Amino acid sequence: GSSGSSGMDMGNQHPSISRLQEIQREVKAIEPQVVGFSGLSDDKNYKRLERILTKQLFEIDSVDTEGKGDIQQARKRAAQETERLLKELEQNASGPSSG
Repeated sequence: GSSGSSGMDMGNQHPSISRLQEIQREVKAIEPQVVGFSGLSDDKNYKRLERILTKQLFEIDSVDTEGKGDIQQARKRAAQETERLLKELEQNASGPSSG
């Protein structure tokens, strides 16, 4: 529903957190690039967009958790987020999702 209750104090930036943070800002920085997209399903620029997500996503799965909710959550939270946009594209493109 709303995950907002956790602390954070330690001298060390997990290699998984930074990643998600480096992959999240991407899908987010491109979130609008898709929502504000305008191209048929696979026109020329549709690839890039998708590629991004596809790339970012592939990175999400690459992000190890090691059984760390803090991470697991984000990751999984990014695994769905990324795909989400991806889906949008298909729609934002011009054609319907499925019908």
